[PDB]
Amino acid sequence: TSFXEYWXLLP
Amino acid sequence: SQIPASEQETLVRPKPLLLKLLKSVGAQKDTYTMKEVLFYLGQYIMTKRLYDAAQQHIVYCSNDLLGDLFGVPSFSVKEHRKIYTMIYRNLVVVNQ
Repeated sequence: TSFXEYWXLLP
Repeated sequence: SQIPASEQETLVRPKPLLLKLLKSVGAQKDTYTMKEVLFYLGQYIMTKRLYDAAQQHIVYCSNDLLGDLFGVPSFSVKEHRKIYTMIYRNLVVVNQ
């Protein structure tokens, strides 16, 4: 999983 | 003060060091929604290549502006509530 997909779950 | 329509819509004024971080990746204003702050933080981490290339939920930030604001050398993106509390210490809630 990309960092971009992990962070997208915050907002 | 009106209650924000969602948590993401809470209006905030970053404190000076967080504001400096946001401006370093192109932010232009003094007041933001929580959603905007999170997008700019994500952009900061990607442009500075702070994430572990193989295990991309790990961020390394020792002595970076980001590590100074959060008070840690590294953290996991999976720790949602820890990340929110670190961010909250670095801003003030404002009207609307």
